[PDB]
Amino acid sequence: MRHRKSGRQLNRNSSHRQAMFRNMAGSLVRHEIIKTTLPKAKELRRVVEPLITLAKTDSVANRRLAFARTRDNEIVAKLFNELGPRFASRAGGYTRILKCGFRAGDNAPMAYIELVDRS
Amino acid sequence: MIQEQTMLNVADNSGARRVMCIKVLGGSHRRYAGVGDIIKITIKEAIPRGKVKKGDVLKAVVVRTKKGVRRPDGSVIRFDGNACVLLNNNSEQPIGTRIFGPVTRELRSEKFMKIISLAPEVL
Amino acid sequence: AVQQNKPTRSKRGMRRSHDALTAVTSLSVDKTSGEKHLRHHITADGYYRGRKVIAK
RNA sequence: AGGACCGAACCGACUAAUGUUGAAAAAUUAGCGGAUGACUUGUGGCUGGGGGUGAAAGGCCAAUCAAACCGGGAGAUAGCU
RNA sequence: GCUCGCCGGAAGACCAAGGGUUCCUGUCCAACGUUAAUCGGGGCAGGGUGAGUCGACCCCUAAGGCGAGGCCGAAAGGCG
RNA sequence: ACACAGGUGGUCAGGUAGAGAAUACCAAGGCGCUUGAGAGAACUCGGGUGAAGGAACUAGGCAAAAUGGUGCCGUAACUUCGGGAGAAGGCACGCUGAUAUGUAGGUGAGGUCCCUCGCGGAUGGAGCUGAAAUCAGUCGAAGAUACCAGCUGGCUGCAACU
RNA sequence: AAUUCCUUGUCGGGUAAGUUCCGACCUGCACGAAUGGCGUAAUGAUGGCCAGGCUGUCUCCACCCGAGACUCAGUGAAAU
RNA sequence: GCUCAACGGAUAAAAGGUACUCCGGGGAUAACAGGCUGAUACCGCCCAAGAGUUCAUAUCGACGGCGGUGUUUGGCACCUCGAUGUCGGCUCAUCACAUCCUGGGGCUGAAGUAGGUCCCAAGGGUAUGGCUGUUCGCCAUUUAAAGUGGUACGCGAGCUGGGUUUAGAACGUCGUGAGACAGUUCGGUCCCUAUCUGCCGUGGGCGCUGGAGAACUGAGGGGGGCUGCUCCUAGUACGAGAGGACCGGAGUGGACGCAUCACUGGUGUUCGGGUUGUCAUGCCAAUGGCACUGCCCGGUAGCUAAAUGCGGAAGAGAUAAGUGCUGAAAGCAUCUAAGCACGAAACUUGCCCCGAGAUGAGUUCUCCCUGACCCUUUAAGGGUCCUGAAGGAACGUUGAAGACGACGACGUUGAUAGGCCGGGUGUGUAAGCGCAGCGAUGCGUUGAGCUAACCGGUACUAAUGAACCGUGAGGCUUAACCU
Ligand SMILES: [Mg+2]
Ligand SMILES: [Mg+2]
Ligand SMILES: [Mg+2]
Ligand SMILES: [Mg+2]
Ligand SMILES: [Mg+2]
Ligand SMILES: [Mg+2]
Ligand SMILES: [Mg+2]
Ligand SMILES: [Mg+2]
Ligand SMILES: [Mg+2]
Ligand SMILES: [Mg+2]
Ligand SMILES: [Mg+2]
Ligand SMILES: [Mg+2]
Ligand SMILES: [Mg+2]
Ligand SMILES: [Mg+2]
Ligand SMILES: [Mg+2]
Ligand SMILES: [Mg+2]
Ligand SMILES: [Mg+2]
Ligand SMILES: [Mg+2]
Ligand SMILES: [Mg+2]
Ligand SMILES: [Mg+2]
Ligand SMILES: [Mg+2]
Ligand SMILES: [Mg+2]
Ligand SMILES: [Mg+2]
Ligand SMILES: [Mg+2]
Ligand SMILES: [Mg+2]
Ligand SMILES: [Mg+2]
Ligand SMILES: [Mg+2]
Ligand SMILES: [Mg+2]
Ligand SMILES: [Mg+2]
Ligand SMILES: [Mg+2]
Ligand SMILES: [Mg+2]
Ligand SMILES: [Mg+2]
Ligand SMILES: [Mg+2]
Ligand SMILES: [Mg+2]
Ligand SMILES: [Mg+2]
Ligand SMILES: [Mg+2]
Ligand SMILES: [Mg+2]
Ligand SMILES: [Mg+2]
Ligand SMILES: [Mg+2]
Ligand SMILES: [Mg+2]
Ligand SMILES: [Mg+2]
Ligand SMILES: [Mg+2]
Ligand SMILES: [Mg+2]
Ligand SMILES: [Mg+2]
Ligand SMILES: [Mg+2]
Ligand SMILES: [Mg+2]
Ligand SMILES: [Mg+2]
Ligand SMILES: [Mg+2]
Ligand SMILES: [Mg+2]
Ligand SMILES: [Mg+2]
Ligand SMILES: [Mg+2]
Ligand SMILES: [Mg+2]
Ligand SMILES: [Mg+2]
Ligand SMILES: [Mg+2]
Ligand SMILES: [Mg+2]
Ligand SMILES: [Mg+2]
Ligand SMILES: [Mg+2]
Ligand SMILES: [Mg+2]
Ligand SMILES: [Mg+2]
Ligand SMILES: [Mg+2]
Ligand SMILES: [Mg+2]
Ligand SMILES: [Mg+2]
Ligand SMILES: [Mg+2]
Ligand SMILES: [Mg+2]
Ligand SMILES: [Mg+2]
Ligand SMILES: [Mg+2]
Ligand SMILES: [Mg+2]
Ligand SMILES: [Mg+2]
Ligand SMILES: [Mg+2]
Ligand SMILES: [Mg+2]
Ligand SMILES: [Mg+2]
Ligand SMILES: [Mg+2]
Ligand SMILES: [Mg+2]
Ligand SMILES: [Mg+2]
Ligand SMILES: [Mg+2]
Ligand SMILES: [Mg+2]
Ligand SMILES: [Mg+2]
Ligand SMILES: [Mg+2]
Ligand SMILES: [Mg+2]
Ligand SMILES: [Mg+2]
Ligand SMILES: [Mg+2]
Ligand SMILES: [Mg+2]
Ligand SMILES: [Mg+2]
Ligand SMILES: [Mg+2]
Ligand SMILES: [Mg+2]
Ligand SMILES: [Mg+2]
Ligand SMILES: [Mg+2]
Ligand SMILES: [Mg+2]
Ligand SMILES: [Mg+2]
Ligand SMILES: [Mg+2]
Ligand SMILES: [Mg+2]
Ligand SMILES: [Mg+2]
Ligand SMILES: [Mg+2]
Ligand SMILES: [Mg+2]
Ligand SMILES: [Mg+2]
Ligand SMILES: [Mg+2]
Ligand SMILES: [Mg+2]
Ligand SMILES: [Mg+2]
Ligand SMILES: [Mg+2]
Ligand SMILES: [Mg+2]
Ligand SMILES: [Mg+2]
Ligand SMILES: [Mg+2]
Ligand SMILES: [Mg+2]
Ligand SMILES: [Mg+2]
Repeated sequence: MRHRKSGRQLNRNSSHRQAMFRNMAGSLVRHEIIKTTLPKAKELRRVVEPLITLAKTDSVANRRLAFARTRDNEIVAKLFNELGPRFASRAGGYTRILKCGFRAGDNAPMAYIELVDRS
Repeated sequence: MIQEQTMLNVADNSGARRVMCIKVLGGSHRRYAGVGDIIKITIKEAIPRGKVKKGDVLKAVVVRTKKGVRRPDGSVIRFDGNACVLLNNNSEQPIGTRIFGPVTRELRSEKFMKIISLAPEVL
Repeated sequence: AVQQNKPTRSKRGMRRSHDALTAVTSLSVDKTSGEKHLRHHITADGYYRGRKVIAK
């Protein structure tokens, strides 16, 4: 039973989930809006939004942490140079889920997850 | 937390080094025996010239467990091994004359006042 | 692990009694573009609760 | 030197689990035996059914063997269903 | 296209055997593909295999097959 | 019979570690296995860890768990004198420095000499490569740290053995 | 005893307790000398037994990781 | 002229094996189980010769007699041979009472303690090992006790496959032999995705007579019911002593059950760290990937037991066996016929849970709706327009609720979830820099850094304005009241 637990398994093992959210968090920082499934979009908030909160304090150590989470220097540069000062006053809630219907191949409930200050 | 087939060390100078519990007394289907509990045992290893002999069948009182015993504050006292003091079958008084290693306050009673008297340390 | 008599088409219809689909109750209407969409979903043109949430 | 030793390829198939309308008309997974020899393998050949072949289990002889397969006698015969 | 993961004495590369156009390009999505398919070893049309030295053929023989005469066997045929 | 976890002979053989064509991770190269998406019940499948006990389970330690490397020390009954035997049992093992700015060893250039003269013979040691050991130090709970990789002994039936 | 019916023979060992095992006894139902007798080092994916280590084998199960089972979408069997 | 003697004589002339097997058939016919029966078996009873110092009947009971049960060994061959899988174990059981324990009694050759025996009683309880395939049995040690049976010798579309009972092989034995042996020995494929009944759970529909939200009553059903030991009474009663109670009270256990996570722990592949090999991030440094989570070390929440709380009752009613009181029939006697009293873990209650589909569909409380007209076949009729309530449902955020439904929380007038902030907890002194050291490294900055599910906060993000379903005063018949 699943009393008081957290984190979605998403029919993957633990290393695949960590590598999928490492790719997907970098893809959300890169394009500022992506289209994924609704369970993966809700679980992505627990990855990207700690990275943006990490990016508010530009130290050398925090660059190394954000690189250890994402492993892409282009994402770490965009986190601390752009998304750091863009969200510097917001107390969390850096992103937005927009449910966009159903995928044609498998009836998966999709959603757009985007950053708040995009448009 | 002693059951059948459990080997125990021997805590007195009765002459045994290694005994095995064969029955936990005092109740049908009784699984375990903590400290202060009487167990029927057999002897698996002895000194060459002791009061007891290899293969004797007799009783014993458990005085130290590796599982440990709990105190009413919630604390627990664990030991590194399992130790028992041999008893007579009938009179159920200890056979050896000198108890080795510590014992606990759960052991003391009207039944085992002699063993805590001879123990070097009573926790 | 297998039947001994042929179940009737009456029993077949009674098993399918619960297999009916539920149509969508009411489509919500956007306040700006005026088009219909699922409640709490974005529209086909990219509106949601008035604002244009995504270009096309 | 070795029908020597340990151990991959390769050859085999001891045990368990799975599988048993299977992924598979005998396999997979984890172990296992042999592994310079009475070894193993490619290609081609030869032996034919009361016959072959057999380090012999009545084993094998095209998913078939106490007498293969196909066609014929043939609509064998059936005091049996 | 960028990441991620997997094989790497193979899940890479070259052949023989075997298959026989599955090759390449255009086009099509009914059926076939255990789903969708714009994709395909699917349909349709076109294109593609260039040798004095590679291989075969050829020269040579092994096991073995066939076997002039011959010998043997009712016939068929058997052996050489 | 299938776009089938099977079967199928030859050739090619990169790096790091390693005795190695084992095995781990990679290169060249090639793939993600032609249904997905959720959920995170029982139960089944394949695994991980477990208090205390440690074969009480069971037809039976079946299955699991454990052992596992190298060097050195050491090793019984019995015996066909080969064995048994890796018997059993134990110790050492990383990294850094020093010995020695890289040693022993390997390789072997210039230089010089000789020569029936060359793809020659000495000498010569530059340069390259490079174990192993001792001593000192230092880190961790743990130094054969992963993968990999013997459980061992006693009695006995049968069959010599492969 | 791979042979022994009676039989779990008796005695001894091992075990707290041993129809198995090991050593004896001989009363061999119904061993026996190349359908070989008795021994026997080494060898055995061989049979029985015992011990150490080891452990979810078990006392008595608990939790966790994945693949199914469950729900949705697509396709869509079978025995009877 | 035939012991053609199997004598109405198959030929002048004929034995075996098959577990290597095969075909046609049979429940016409065996093995398993059911059935019928009850000889046998088991359990009762009748008579009482005796035993019991005396004394048949405390306990036994010869010779014999009568039954019960269906329970063994059997009888029969009725079902099944176009298949009803079988010994033992395992895992679930369930019933009987001819009761093993605990409860209540009577008699005793019952001093007490402890027994014997019989009666009542089926509520609960009712070992673990050694050997053997074993059931059984013996043995070891327990326990209040280690009940006897039915259940296809319960249970293989739940498991096992040791035994039996295929093909291999061997011994002894039998046979000339092929082979055979309820003689032995080693080895030897256990299939099935559940349509119906059943059962465990969980929903949809409709009903309950206007609709809706709640709270209930309890018809009925289920759960539960075990017991040791010590102390006091009291070394009292009893007894020559040895010994040693009833009754009553208190404590502490075993087994079982329910709940829980505060403690002690387990797990904790989502947290932290160490470390091996290798690859990559240009390199150093620092990280990440892969190697079972690479291998370990710890560990949050959650779930958990081995952890710790709690439970079995007391009481009442009516009783069984039993014990009586008064009391006749029958001047006496007599527990019974009239009348009355006591009496057990059984029975009904008391405790816990489900529970109005309890169609006999109950009760209470609250809320909501107070429009017009047409119609002909005039009726519990049909339709139009207006109206859309209480509420519900859907959707969304979700949950210590959950397979799915369901259930619960929340939807801006908002802490439902995520984030964020702070705290806690865990891990154990990050990175960078500086210093010391030839260097590995050490030290300082520094209990640093990171920190999941936790705690307290916070609208930052997501929970939309709506629409949808549900209507518009609710039948007849009496009765009692109201004017
Ligand atoms: Mg939560
Ligand atoms: Mg899936
Ligand atoms: Mg991994
Ligand atoms: Mg039928
Ligand atoms: Mg249905
Ligand atoms: Mg060899
Ligand atoms: Mg073979
Ligand atoms: Mg294998
Ligand atoms: Mg080998
Ligand atoms: Mg045979
Ligand atoms: Mg064949
Ligand atoms: Mg033939
Ligand atoms: Mg024939
Ligand atoms: Mg004819
Ligand atoms: Mg015919
Ligand atoms: Mg074609
Ligand atoms: Mg092509
Ligand atoms: Mg094409
Ligand atoms: Mg189409
Ligand atoms: Mg298709
Ligand atoms: Mg084509
Ligand atoms: Mg050529
Ligand atoms: Mg020739
Ligand atoms: Mg000719
Ligand atoms: Mg010829
Ligand atoms: Mg495929
Ligand atoms: Mg290599
Ligand atoms: Mg490899
Ligand atoms: Mg596939
Ligand atoms: Mg799971
Ligand atoms: Mg494990
Ligand atoms: Mg354990
Ligand atoms: Mg631990
Ligand atoms: Mg432990
Ligand atoms: Mg045992
Ligand atoms: Mg047992
Ligand atoms: Mg094993
Ligand atoms: Mg293992
Ligand atoms: Mg023997
Ligand atoms: Mg042999
Ligand atoms: Mg014999
Ligand atoms: Mg015998
Ligand atoms: Mg044993
Ligand atoms: Mg004996
Ligand atoms: Mg045994
Ligand atoms: Mg003997
Ligand atoms: Mg013989
Ligand atoms: Mg002879
Ligand atoms: Mg012989
Ligand atoms: Mg479906
Ligand atoms: Mg006759
Ligand atoms: Mg006659
Ligand atoms: Mg037949
Ligand atoms: Mg019949
Ligand atoms: Mg019968
Ligand atoms: Mg009779
Ligand atoms: Mg008398
Ligand atoms: Mg009598
Ligand atoms: Mg009699
Ligand atoms: Mg019967
Ligand atoms: Mg009868
Ligand atoms: Mg019968
Ligand atoms: Mg008859
Ligand atoms: Mg029947
Ligand atoms: Mg039959
Ligand atoms: Mg039938
Ligand atoms: Mg009775
Ligand atoms: Mg009595
Ligand atoms: Mg009952
Ligand atoms: Mg009962
Ligand atoms: Mg009852
Ligand atoms: Mg009751
Ligand atoms: Mg027993
Ligand atoms: Mg019976
Ligand atoms: Mg049965
Ligand atoms: Mg029974
Ligand atoms: Mg059975
Ligand atoms: Mg068997
Ligand atoms: Mg045989
Ligand atoms: Mg037989
Ligand atoms: Mg309902
Ligand atoms: Mg009741
Ligand atoms: Mg009681
Ligand atoms: Mg807890
Ligand atoms: Mg807590
Ligand atoms: Mg802990
Ligand atoms: Mg752990
Ligand atoms: Mg915990
Ligand atoms: Mg690494
Ligand atoms: Mg580095
Ligand atoms: Mg990689
Ligand atoms: Mg790899
Ligand atoms: Mg009562
Ligand atoms: Mg009177
Ligand atoms: Mg009277
Ligand atoms: Mg009364
Ligand atoms: Mg507020
Ligand atoms: Mg929140
Ligand atoms: Mg914090
Ligand atoms: Mg702390
Ligand atoms: Mg620092
Ligand atoms: Mg670190
Ligand atoms: Mg800290
Ligand atoms: Mg909170």
